[PDB]
Amino acid sequence: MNIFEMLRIDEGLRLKIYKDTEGYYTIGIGHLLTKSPSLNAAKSELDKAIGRNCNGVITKDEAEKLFNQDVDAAVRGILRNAKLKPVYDSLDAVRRCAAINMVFQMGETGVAGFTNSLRMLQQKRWDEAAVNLAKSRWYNQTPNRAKRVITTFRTGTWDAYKNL
Ligand SMILES: CCCc1ccccc1
Repeated sequence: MNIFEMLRIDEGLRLKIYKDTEGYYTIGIGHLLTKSPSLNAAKSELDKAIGRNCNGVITKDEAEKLFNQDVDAAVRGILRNAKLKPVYDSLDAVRRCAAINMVFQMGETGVAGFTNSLRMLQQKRWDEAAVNLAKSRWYNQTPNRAKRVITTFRTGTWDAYKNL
């Protein structure tokens, strides 16, 4: 398992514009297009992102290119953030994937506010971190995905993903 496989499981792959769990226009492997309720605005964002007139549909290659960019952006967001970088650098490789997954889903500023969990992770208090992480809108709104990511932080293994 690696971060691409993990997020491909969590986000799926859809080649036509769809609405994500929050009702926002998205495409590909969880590439958010816009939070605007306008499908036309989403199509404009899509065309800008891909560099051609897509009329709301892309190829698998194009989806994977956006996904490479989005993973890259999540990692860079972590490395540029003074609250996230030290915790990330303290983690092992599997747990770094759980970190990237959260930043991919919620964005860097969002995650950077998880202050108590960040501290417990930096301290390697894994069961405590897991308990704290579940006390969140995130866990309540996407509990199956949150449980996988939390298990990944708790154990430092891919046990929650290997069956998938
Ligand atoms: C709950 C914070 C998880 C995290 C995210 C980004 C970098 C390190 C740890």
